[PDB]
Amino acid sequence: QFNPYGDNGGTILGIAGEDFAVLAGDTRNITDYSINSRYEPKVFDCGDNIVMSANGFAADGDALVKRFKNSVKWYHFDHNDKKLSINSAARNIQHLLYGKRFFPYYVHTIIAGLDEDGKGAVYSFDPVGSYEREQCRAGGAAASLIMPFLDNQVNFKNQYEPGTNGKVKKPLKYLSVEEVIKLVRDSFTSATERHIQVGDGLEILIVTKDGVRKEFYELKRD
Amino acid sequence: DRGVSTFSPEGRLFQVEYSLEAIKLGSTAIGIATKEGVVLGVEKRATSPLLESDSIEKIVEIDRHIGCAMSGLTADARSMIEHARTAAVTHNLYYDEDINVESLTQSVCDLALRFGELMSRPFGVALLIAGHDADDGYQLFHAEPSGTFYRYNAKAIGSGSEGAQAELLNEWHSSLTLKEAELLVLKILKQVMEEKLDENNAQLSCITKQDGFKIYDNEKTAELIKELKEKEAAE
Amino acid sequence: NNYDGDTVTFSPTGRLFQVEYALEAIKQGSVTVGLRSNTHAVLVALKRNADELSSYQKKIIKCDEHMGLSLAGLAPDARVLSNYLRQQCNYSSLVFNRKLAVERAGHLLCDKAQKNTQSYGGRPYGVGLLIIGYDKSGAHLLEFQPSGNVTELYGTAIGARSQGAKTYLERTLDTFIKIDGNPDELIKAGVEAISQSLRDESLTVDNLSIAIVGKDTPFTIYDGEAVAKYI
Amino acid sequence: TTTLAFRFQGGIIVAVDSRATAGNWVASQTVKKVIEINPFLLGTAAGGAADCQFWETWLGSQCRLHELREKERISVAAASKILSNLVYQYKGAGLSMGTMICGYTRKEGPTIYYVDSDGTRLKGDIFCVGSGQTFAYGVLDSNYKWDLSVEDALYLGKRSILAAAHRDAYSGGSVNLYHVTEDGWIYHGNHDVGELFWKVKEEEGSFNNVIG
Amino acid sequence: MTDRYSFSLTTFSPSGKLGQIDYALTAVKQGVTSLGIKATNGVVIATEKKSSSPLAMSETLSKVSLLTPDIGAVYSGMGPDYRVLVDKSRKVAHTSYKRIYGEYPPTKLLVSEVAKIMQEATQSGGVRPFGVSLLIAGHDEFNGFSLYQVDPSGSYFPWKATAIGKGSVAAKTFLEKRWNDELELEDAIHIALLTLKESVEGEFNGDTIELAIIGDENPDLLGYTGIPTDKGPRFRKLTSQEINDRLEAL
Amino acid sequence: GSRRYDSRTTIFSPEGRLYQVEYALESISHAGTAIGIMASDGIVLAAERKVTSTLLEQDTSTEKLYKLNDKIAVAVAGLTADAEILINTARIHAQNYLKTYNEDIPVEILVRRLSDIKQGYTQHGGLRPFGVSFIYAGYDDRYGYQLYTSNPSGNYTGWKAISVGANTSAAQTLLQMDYKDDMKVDDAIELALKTLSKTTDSSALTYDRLEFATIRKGANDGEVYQKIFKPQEIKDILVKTGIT
Amino acid sequence: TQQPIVTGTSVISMKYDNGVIIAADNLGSYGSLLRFNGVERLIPVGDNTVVGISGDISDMQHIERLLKDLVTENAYDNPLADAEEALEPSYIFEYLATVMYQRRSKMNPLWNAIIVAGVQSNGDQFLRYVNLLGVTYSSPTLATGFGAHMANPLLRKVVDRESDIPKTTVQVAEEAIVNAMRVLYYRDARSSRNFSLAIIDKNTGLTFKKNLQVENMKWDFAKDIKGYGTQKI
Amino acid sequence: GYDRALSIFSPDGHIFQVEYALEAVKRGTCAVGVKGKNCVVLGCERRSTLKLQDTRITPSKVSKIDSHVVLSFSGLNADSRILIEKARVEAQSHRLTLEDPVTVEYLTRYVAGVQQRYTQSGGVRPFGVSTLIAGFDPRDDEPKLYQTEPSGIYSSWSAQTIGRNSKTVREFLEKNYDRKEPPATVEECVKLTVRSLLEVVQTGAKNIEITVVKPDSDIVALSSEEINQYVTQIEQEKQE
Ligand SMILES: *[C@@](C)(CO)[C@](*)(O)[C@H](CC(C)C)NC(=O)[C@H](Cc1ccccc1)NC(=O)[C@H](CC(C)C)NC(=O)[C@H](CCc1ccccc1)NC(=O)CN1CCOCC1
Ligand SMILES: [Mg+2]
Repeated sequence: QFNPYGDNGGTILGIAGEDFAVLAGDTRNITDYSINSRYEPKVFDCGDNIVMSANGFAADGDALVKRFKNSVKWYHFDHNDKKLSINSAARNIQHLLYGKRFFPYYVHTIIAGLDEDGKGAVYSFDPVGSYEREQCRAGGAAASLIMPFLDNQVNFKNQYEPGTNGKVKKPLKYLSVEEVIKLVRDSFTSATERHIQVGDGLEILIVTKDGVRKEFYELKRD
Repeated sequence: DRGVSTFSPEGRLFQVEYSLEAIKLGSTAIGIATKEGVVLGVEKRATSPLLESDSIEKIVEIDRHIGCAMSGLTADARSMIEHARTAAVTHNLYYDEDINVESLTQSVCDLALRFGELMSRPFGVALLIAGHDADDGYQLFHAEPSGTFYRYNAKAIGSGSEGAQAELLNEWHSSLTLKEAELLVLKILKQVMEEKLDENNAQLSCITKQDGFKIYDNEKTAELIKELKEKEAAE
Repeated sequence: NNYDGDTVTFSPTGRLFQVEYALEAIKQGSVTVGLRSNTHAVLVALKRNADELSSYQKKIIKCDEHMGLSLAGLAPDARVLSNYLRQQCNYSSLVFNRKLAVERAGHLLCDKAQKNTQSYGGRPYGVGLLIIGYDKSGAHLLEFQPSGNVTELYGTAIGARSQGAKTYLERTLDTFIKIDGNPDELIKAGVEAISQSLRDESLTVDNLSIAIVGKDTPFTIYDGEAVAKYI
Repeated sequence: TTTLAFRFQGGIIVAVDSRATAGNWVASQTVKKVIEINPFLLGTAAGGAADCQFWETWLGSQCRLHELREKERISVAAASKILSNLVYQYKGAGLSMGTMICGYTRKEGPTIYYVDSDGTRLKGDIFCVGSGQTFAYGVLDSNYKWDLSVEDALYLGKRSILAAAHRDAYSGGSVNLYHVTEDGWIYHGNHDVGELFWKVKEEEGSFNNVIG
Repeated sequence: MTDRYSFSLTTFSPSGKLGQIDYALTAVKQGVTSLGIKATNGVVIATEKKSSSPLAMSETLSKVSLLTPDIGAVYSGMGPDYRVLVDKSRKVAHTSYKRIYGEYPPTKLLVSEVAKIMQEATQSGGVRPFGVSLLIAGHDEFNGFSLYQVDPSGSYFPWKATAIGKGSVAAKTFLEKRWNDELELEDAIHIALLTLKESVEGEFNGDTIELAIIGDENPDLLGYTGIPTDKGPRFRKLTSQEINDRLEAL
Repeated sequence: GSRRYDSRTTIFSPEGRLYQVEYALESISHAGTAIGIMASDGIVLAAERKVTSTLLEQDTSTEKLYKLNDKIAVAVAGLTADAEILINTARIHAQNYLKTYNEDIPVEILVRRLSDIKQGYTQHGGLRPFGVSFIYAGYDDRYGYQLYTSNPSGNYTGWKAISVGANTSAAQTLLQMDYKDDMKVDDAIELALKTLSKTTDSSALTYDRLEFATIRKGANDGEVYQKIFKPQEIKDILVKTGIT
Repeated sequence: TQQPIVTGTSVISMKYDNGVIIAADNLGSYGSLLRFNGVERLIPVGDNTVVGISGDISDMQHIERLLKDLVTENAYDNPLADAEEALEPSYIFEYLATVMYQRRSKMNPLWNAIIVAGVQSNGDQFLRYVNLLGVTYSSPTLATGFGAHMANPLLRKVVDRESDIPKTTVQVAEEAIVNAMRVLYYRDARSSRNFSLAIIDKNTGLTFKKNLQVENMKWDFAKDIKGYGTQKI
Repeated sequence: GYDRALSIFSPDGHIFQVEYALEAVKRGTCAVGVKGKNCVVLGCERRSTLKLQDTRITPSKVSKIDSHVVLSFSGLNADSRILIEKARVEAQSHRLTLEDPVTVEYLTRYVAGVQQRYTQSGGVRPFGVSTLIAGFDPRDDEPKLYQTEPSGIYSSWSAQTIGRNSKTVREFLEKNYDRKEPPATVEECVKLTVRSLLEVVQTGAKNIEITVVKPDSDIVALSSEEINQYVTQIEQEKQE
């Protein structure tokens, strides 16, 4: 019997700073035990300082990104070139996803950008549209490997102040773009080591008020 | 007879032009836009003294940030308001934000020409759509049955429109306060109204960023009427 | 006379009066001018107001990053047609990853307007459009009439007193066509062209409306203080 | 999930956890399971995350359209029935929703309606909904009285979620408290179980099963 | 495109007349004379075969039609309208009766179904009434022999004997003098031929006259044997020779 | 297009009348008179056939009086073909009610639904109305014996005695004169015939030009019987009242 | 819901400095039966694109007709049909990719794996894959079926990343493709010796080679192999 | 389907079909609505050219839409049934979804919306009917009286009349009805309603119908003798 879904592997990662936000993702595309492409980007600039990635089944992922990109275009036409805020984009994506509630897009979606106060924002979606704003989110094949590391290093979970008898927690603070990129790179090298579907290359998209910058790094190709 | 969507030799749609004549027979409605807010006011015009004038609903809420006044065949406005309200709430559902006043007006005006041989005839009612948004601030729109809408600093529609519009031309300036605008609507309404203006046969409303769209009480308007008369006698 | 009741009727001399009456609605509309060089294409439009208290009716609409038009006549009909163009430009992008040719854009509008002139119940569109764009074969300017007739031109103008600007462009043809790699000078030529259609009124800051598209220029519209440069 | 809401002398208490799971994978510890429909209406969320979140957001739009059309705030009964009639249309399609519509109106007073995805709609004083509902019931029922103070009622609601957060593997994160009065709903803070458990253990002397 | 005529083309005039029905009846008046006579043991229906050209083969054009094995029909007015009514009448006898009850409908009910069709052409959108009056002769077990007239309005009346079309006024007067309740079938055929000679002008023989009967069952015309209850059609069309035999002893 | 040929059947006159309904009533006024008279112990239906021919088969004929169910009958005035369309609908509606509630349909409910159908043809659809007026005669266990009438407008009203068709003005005056509330069926039979006999456009009223029917409780114990009179039975009742 | 009947096996391809090479054998298998031997599975569209198709052949023939019709439709009212407004590989691919995904979304897929190889108007190499699921991806080397498992490893030794493309000549690239086709003949049970090869170059244009054969095969060592373990005769 | 636009604008800006529908209302028998301090009374004319009527079974002029709301009308009788039916269904549909009976304003708004829809829908003519809708909202003791008309406009009235010679009875009510002090009791309200109809009717026998509606679904129709007592009382006071 025909199975309309497939697993294209890969993994993605979003972190939000004070005045910036990053959305990273490896460039490896796979089916079963074969590599399809060592460089197939899945993190996209969608306009209005919104970056998006829909990891999982690539065909559904591409379809969604394509449709959201188109949603941004028509938002400009219908509302006098108004900038689509990250919170508005998120809600719009929920309706795109839930629109196919009974034949879902098999993807974990993450978008990143700046909120209307200029602060860094990351939103994450399940396959049928439930969404939540967070400081931190990993998605995809190696999400289970990366996410607990992020809890520890971004949100300082289970870390207490030395000598305070485990009474005072390590205080929360925003990370610099330099420190965030260090965590992204270490997360992906670690994921590459222990997950077979992760490797080849790492592409990061950084979002500030100035625009959308890109950075690329090699990953192990085994 | 003849087609509903027929052009005249001058290049106008007969039915649209005839619906405009129906709007001239309607009761007067005035709107004035300021930097402190937008004021909407209407002539109620009760056909008989036994009619309870508070039930005459010619000023209407579309959303918290958008209000609406009407003139002409007011029964036709019900489905237009229903559409506007749905459009406003629906956009909030899809985009987690308030909808632009212009975008709302455009959505209403898309219904206008959806008639022919869709509904059987154009709307016989004009609307003054007032509101506020973060981008273009305080706005006043005049939505016709032709499908056209103009933004206005001030605008009068109805039977006393051409006389009131000429008065608004002289009186309006870019530094009008909200209180000044309120009185100005009452002043111009009292001029063009047949019966003598009071709190029962005329109604005021406004929309401000802070408090949103509010229809004034008959007690509040009565004081603004009394304040208006005193100021005219004072010089 | 007896043959103007609907669009489905021919006159004894072979005329469609309803289509001609729709054409008449354009002549009443405010003037708008279109012209192009080899690198850029420009739309200039005189906007019209109800009175001093009102805003000025927006004449120019964007269809894609590389295409858009100006209108003259029934504005709601321009909204319907511009929306159709937006969808067709968009269909070409999503399905073929291909920017829609300005020539095909014209062909699609022609065929949409035509269907309304051969069927009972419907009516012709009551608006004229000037479509500009930059595609794989360079800059383009089209003139759409609701009879269905679409025409590619170097320059043109439609609306009330459009004959003045159209004569000027016919004289200036050799000059403005070679304004390559210079946006501001091509606009100046368009602003001087539309000025030949003015009577009693002159071009003010909230009256003039300009749009441009070209080689390294997306379709953008200029209004308000952004057109003060060209007065 | 674990969610509860109970009626008492001083109005309504509503308490929920904040965990979200995908099987045994703890997907989130910071989910908002209380939807603020309006200043007088609350909705709780348990079951499918998208189903609850999408349709309760939609419910809020329908309640807004009611007060625009009728110039009057929608009743808790009418609001709950809009949702129950909606899910009933989708009965068999596989929606997964366990919700509670809580609020105050003049005609009704404080009111709670249990609404779920197989179409059940029930008015009641006490309800617990979710994978850890039984754990919440155990604590809530054994300590519930109508004459509880606002202070004691808030605590019992909090303590009942904490109990379920502890025992139920698919509940936890943090406790979100709400109090609904004649004047509307009042938020009573987010309470992380990480600190709240030990704070409760020490002060209350409970949780003796755990290594202190 | 599409049928935009969804409105009635037959409407009441100020005087209360339904114009198109009246005009349809006028068309029937212009039509060739046809008649029907009911006997005690049968029914006869007859009409003149007005030939459009002597080159035309009048045998191919059948004015008298079999509807069921025990029911026949003849008309006056517009032939094409009659032809399509016969097609519809034959089909409705099956769809709305035989496929339900496993037997042919009684005369009165088939007539009722034909009337319904003609009534709908009087009220439905974008159609004119049928320009014919029918005479339907038939037999059934519980009602015996019967004769019905059906007008463009959809009205139908049972008759002992009647005539319609060109010379119907004179023909009805002739039938009043000759008709009695003791008439045998052969006597009714004789009277039918006498009545028809008055209205016919040119040739009067078996080739210019079309005549059929509803009489006794005809086992020879059934086409098969073996079922006792099936005894054959009561409808029989008289041959050209059979008519001429009766014209000698006229 | 087709607009040119549209009569616009469902519109108002400047005076606020429905043209087609008014003209349909004018049509009905030329139809054979039909009379309904309601007594305390039954109902009478009498109707005059339209100018009969001597060669018309009288015994196996039905023009005026039709049976809707066991408890309800109607007298027709107007186009017969139109009436039959409506009668079959009414017959079906009665059976739907019986199928749904396991009870015979109340008279008014049947009358209302049939009248609602007529109303529809005057407000929408662009079709001509049914050129028919009914007299409904029936019984149910709520209101007992009932007489109603409906017309092309779709408006219906109840009556003690009523006429439709031709000469209703003259007929209604005569009924209003001799009718009284404590009347019996046999007396109502006599009134119905006497009224037709005076209002008829014919020279003399005979058995062959009439249709007659009664709805009595004259069956055995607490049950209603419908009697559609045979030719010979009309001949006898006409002699018994001294008209012939 | 389908099941493929008559099928085509591997389609292999790669980029080189000035263009792209694509190849596919001429077999139409009917299960284990090697039914049809004259089947062309490389279909040129214009003089700048070649679509290589594997999987169900009935569906392949449908796609042929669509592409054929696409050329016709593009020519309509298009004076620049053989110039600026000619069909690009990217246009042809996106069209197919749209169809493939629409068909999977209607649970009635075109049971194929497709590789669109060509050269764009600006000289850039185009090579992209799409299949019955609507899944798309691009790479310096692309292959379907067994090609993905056996050809890609060999072709990636020549062009392992983007920077290796300018360093690879058409001679070297074709040699690798022809070698890969031989390996597939050794090891793929539904392959044939006969195949077609197409080169789309930005300078020399489209070169379509038919009736090629796998040659220079190693079989001699087979004679020394006796039994399956112990046997010495 | 029949599509023709029957209700359309004319050069002077009038929709003649809607205005001719008002003429049908003007032809109809008079109907009056008067609301007191704790009640509403609906009075209705019945023309006396119809004798030999059966008043048991003849459709009553006042119709119950729910147990707490009533609807009277003037104009085409057949048209009124369609509005009443639609209103009754909407009344039950409201109870089903909102778990609360309709307000008199809501029910009026619905009926008025139906009437409006028929003024700009293809293939249909407007309703030749104006209605008086009266009753009491659930758990409320404030009397409600609304009027609708073919165009679709609706409004609330302290007292109002519609139908033939309604301009005469409206004249009467305008001077006899005090806003500051409405009819304090049921008797006072009924008397004023009967008085107003006696300006137009003819005889006070079987020509006047009266229906009294009180709070909490308390509706009752008066009999002939009960109404006749008001007629007898008014005439004796008149001779002065
Ligand atoms: C307690 C906490 C647990 O039951 C509550 O009941 C909460 C309710 C809160 C969130 C409102 N319920 C859940 O957390 C709920 C449990 C559940 C899951 C699936 C079906 C029914 C109930 N969890 C979810 O809804 C999660 C939330 C995400 C992870 C933030 N979502 C999923 O599991 C999604 C969507 C499931 C789905 C439903 C209907 C149609 C299609 C899909 N599924 C995935 O993300 C699949 N998978 C997760 C692991 O990574 C690979 C992809
Ligand atoms: Mg790896």
